[PDB]
Amino acid sequence: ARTKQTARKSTG
Amino acid sequence: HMLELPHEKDKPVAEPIPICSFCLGTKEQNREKKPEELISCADCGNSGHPSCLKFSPELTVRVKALRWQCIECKTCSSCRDQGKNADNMLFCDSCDRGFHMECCDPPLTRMPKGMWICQICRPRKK
Ligand SMILES: [Zn+2]
Ligand SMILES: [Zn+2]
Ligand SMILES: [Zn+2]
Ligand SMILES: [Zn+2]
Repeated sequence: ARTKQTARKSTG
Repeated sequence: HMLELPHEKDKPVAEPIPICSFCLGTKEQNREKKPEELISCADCGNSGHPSCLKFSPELTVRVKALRWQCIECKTCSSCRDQGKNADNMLFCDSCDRGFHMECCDPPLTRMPKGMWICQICRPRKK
Protein backbone atom coordinates (compact mmCIF):
# COMPACT_ATOMS: atom_id res chain seq x y z
CA ALA A 1 0.00 0.00 0.00
CA ARG A 2 0.98 3.64 -0.40
CA THR A 3 0.60 6.61 1.92
CA LYS A 4 1.33 10.31 1.50
CA GLN A 5 4.65 9.59 3.21
CA THR A 6 5.62 6.71 0.94
CA ALA A 7 4.53 8.67 -2.16
CA ARG A 8 6.73 11.56 -1.10
CA LYS A 9 9.70 9.23 -0.62
CA SER A 10 9.03 7.41 -3.89
CA THR A 11 8.78 10.56 -5.99
CA GLY A 12 11.13 12.90 -4.11
CA HIS B 1 -15.91 5.30 -16.30
CA MET B 2 -14.59 6.64 -12.98
CA LEU B 3 -17.28 7.68 -10.52
CA GLU B 4 -17.00 11.20 -9.09
CA LEU B 5 -18.02 12.25 -5.58
CA PRO B 6 -20.59 15.08 -5.38
CA HIS B 7 -18.11 17.40 -3.63
CA GLU B 8 -15.52 16.82 -6.38
CA LYS B 9 -18.03 17.86 -9.04
CA ASP B 10 -18.33 21.65 -9.39
CA LYS B 11 -15.36 22.30 -7.10
CA PRO B 12 -13.06 24.89 -8.72
CA VAL B 13 -10.18 23.52 -10.80
CA ALA B 14 -6.92 25.42 -10.40
CA GLU B 15 -5.03 26.75 -13.40
CA PRO B 16 -2.63 23.93 -14.33
CA ILE B 17 1.09 24.67 -14.34
CA PRO B 18 2.47 23.38 -17.65
CA ILE B 19 5.71 21.91 -16.29
CA CYS B 20 6.43 18.91 -14.11
CA SER B 21 7.11 19.74 -10.45
CA PHE B 22 9.56 16.82 -10.24
CA CYS B 23 11.79 17.22 -13.31
CA LEU B 24 10.80 20.70 -14.57
CA GLY B 25 10.12 19.30 -18.05
CA THR B 26 7.13 20.33 -20.13
CA LYS B 27 4.78 17.84 -21.76
CA GLU B 28 7.47 17.57 -24.46
CA GLN B 29 10.20 16.31 -22.14
CA ASN B 30 9.95 13.79 -19.33
CA ARG B 31 13.15 12.47 -17.72
CA GLU B 32 13.87 10.35 -20.81
CA LYS B 33 13.36 13.52 -22.89
CA LYS B 34 10.22 11.97 -24.41
CA PRO B 35 6.80 13.62 -24.77
CA GLU B 36 4.34 12.74 -21.99
CA GLU B 37 1.11 14.55 -21.09
CA LEU B 38 1.02 15.99 -17.58
CA ILE B 39 -1.35 15.17 -14.72
CA SER B 40 -2.31 18.38 -12.89
CA CYS B 41 -3.51 19.11 -9.35
CA ALA B 42 -6.99 20.61 -9.18
CA ASP B 43 -6.19 22.48 -5.94
CA CYS B 44 -2.80 24.11 -6.62
CA GLY B 45 -2.18 23.47 -10.30
CA ASN B 46 1.09 21.62 -9.75
CA SER B 47 1.71 19.03 -12.45
CA GLY B 48 3.67 15.83 -12.86
CA HIS B 49 4.59 13.44 -15.62
CA PRO B 50 2.93 10.13 -14.77
CA SER B 51 6.41 8.57 -15.01
CA CYS B 52 7.70 11.09 -12.42
CA LEU B 53 4.65 10.38 -10.21
CA LYS B 54 5.48 6.67 -10.51
CA PHE B 55 1.98 5.90 -11.82
CA SER B 56 1.29 2.90 -14.05
CA PRO B 57 -0.45 3.58 -17.37
CA GLU B 58 -3.65 2.06 -15.94
CA LEU B 59 -3.70 4.30 -12.87
CA THR B 60 -2.79 7.28 -15.08
CA VAL B 61 -5.84 6.76 -17.30
CA ARG B 62 -7.98 6.59 -14.17
CA VAL B 63 -6.69 9.65 -12.35
CA LYS B 64 -6.93 11.72 -15.54
CA ALA B 65 -10.71 11.20 -15.40
CA LEU B 66 -11.01 12.51 -11.83
CA ARG B 67 -10.51 15.72 -9.85
CA TRP B 68 -7.02 14.78 -8.69
CA GLN B 69 -4.97 16.32 -5.88
CA CYS B 70 -1.18 16.28 -5.77
CA ILE B 71 0.73 14.55 -2.99
CA GLU B 72 0.94 17.71 -0.91
CA CYS B 73 -2.67 18.82 -1.46
CA LYS B 74 -4.30 15.43 -0.92
CA THR B 75 -7.09 15.59 1.63
CA CYS B 76 -9.05 12.68 3.11
CA SER B 77 -12.09 11.95 0.93
CA SER B 78 -14.07 11.04 4.05
CA CYS B 79 -13.38 13.81 6.59
CA ARG B 80 -11.98 16.41 4.13
CA ASP B 81 -8.96 17.23 6.30
CA GLN B 82 -5.23 16.60 6.00
CA GLY B 83 -4.30 15.82 9.60
CA LYS B 84 -0.70 15.93 10.83
CA ASN B 85 0.62 12.44 9.99
CA ALA B 86 1.36 11.70 6.33
CA ASP B 87 1.93 8.01 7.06
CA ASN B 88 -1.70 7.81 8.14
CA MET B 89 -3.24 8.79 4.81
CA LEU B 90 -3.54 5.85 2.41
CA PHE B 91 -3.63 6.59 -1.33
CA CYS B 92 -6.01 4.35 -3.31
CA ASP B 93 -4.28 2.14 -5.90
CA SER B 94 -7.32 2.46 -8.17
CA CYS B 95 -8.14 6.21 -8.04
CA ASP B 96 -5.33 7.79 -5.95
CA ARG B 97 -7.80 9.40 -3.52
CA GLY B 98 -6.55 9.76 0.04
CA PHE B 99 -8.19 8.27 3.15
CA HIS B 100 -6.98 8.45 6.74
CA MET B 101 -6.69 4.97 8.22
CA GLU B 102 -9.07 6.02 11.00
CA CYS B 103 -11.55 7.22 8.37
CA CYS B 104 -11.82 3.83 6.68
CA ASP B 105 -14.82 1.63 7.40
CA PRO B 106 -13.87 -0.22 9.45
CA PRO B 107 -10.85 1.81 10.65
CA LEU B 108 -7.36 0.47 9.86
CA THR B 109 -4.50 0.54 12.36
CA ARG B 110 -1.99 -1.44 10.34
CA MET B 111 -0.73 -1.01 6.77
CA PRO B 112 -2.10 -3.45 4.17
CA LYS B 113 0.62 -5.73 2.78
CA GLY B 114 -0.35 -5.43 -0.87
CA MET B 115 -2.59 -3.04 -2.73
CA TRP B 116 -5.19 -0.98 -0.97
CA ILE B 117 -8.30 0.30 -2.68
CA CYS B 118 -10.96 2.64 -1.35
CA GLN B 119 -14.66 1.91 -0.90
CA ILE B 120 -15.52 3.98 -3.99
CA CYS B 121 -13.48 1.64 -6.21
CA ARG B 122 -14.78 -1.58 -4.70
CA PRO B 123 -17.66 -2.86 -6.84
CA ARG B 124 -21.14 -3.49 -5.40
CA LYS B 125 -21.90 -7.07 -4.35
CA LYS B 126 -24.48 -9.23 -6.14
ZN1 LIG C 1 8.67 15.02 -14.86
ZN1 LIG D 1 -1.60 20.50 -5.27
ZN1 LIG E 1 -10.15 11.50 7.30
ZN1 LIG F 1 -10.36 4.50 -5.03
